[PDB]
Amino acid sequence: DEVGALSKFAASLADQMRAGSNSLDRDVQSLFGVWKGSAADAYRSGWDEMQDGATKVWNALTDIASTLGSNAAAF
Amino acid sequence: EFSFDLDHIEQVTSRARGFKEFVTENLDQLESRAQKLVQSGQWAGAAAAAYSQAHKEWMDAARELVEGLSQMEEAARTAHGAY
Repeated sequence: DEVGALSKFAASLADQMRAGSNSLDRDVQSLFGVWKGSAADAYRSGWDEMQDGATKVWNALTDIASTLGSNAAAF
Repeated sequence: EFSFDLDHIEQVTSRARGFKEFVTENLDQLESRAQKLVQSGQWAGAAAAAYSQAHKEWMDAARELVEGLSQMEEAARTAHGAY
């Protein structure tokens, strides 16, 4: 049952990370309408790296969630 | 002195920090429960390989997520005068 529980946990966290990431992306992009210069530029590339990390996490969570849900027997 | 725009930057950065904390807390909980299963032997062979692969991906990604946030924080600091 812990296997089913972890599949649901990973899947739920994936859904929340995707939402959170998209929400933050909108917020971050809205700053650049007024914020200009070298710190704005560095912030933009920090966020690009953060969002990239978030995507890779979401993908890994979805993968293990699916494998645990669909191949429950091997676990 | 401290414009609306700088407060806005600080609020967004604060949401990004909340997000990072949320992500690491829950990956921690997942790793802790899953690692028990590998430890007990209930997850062995292909099962362990699958976990190990996903865990490698999210761990390296979590690091990238924190390094990105660190860059955002240094930038926001720079904007506030904390050079």
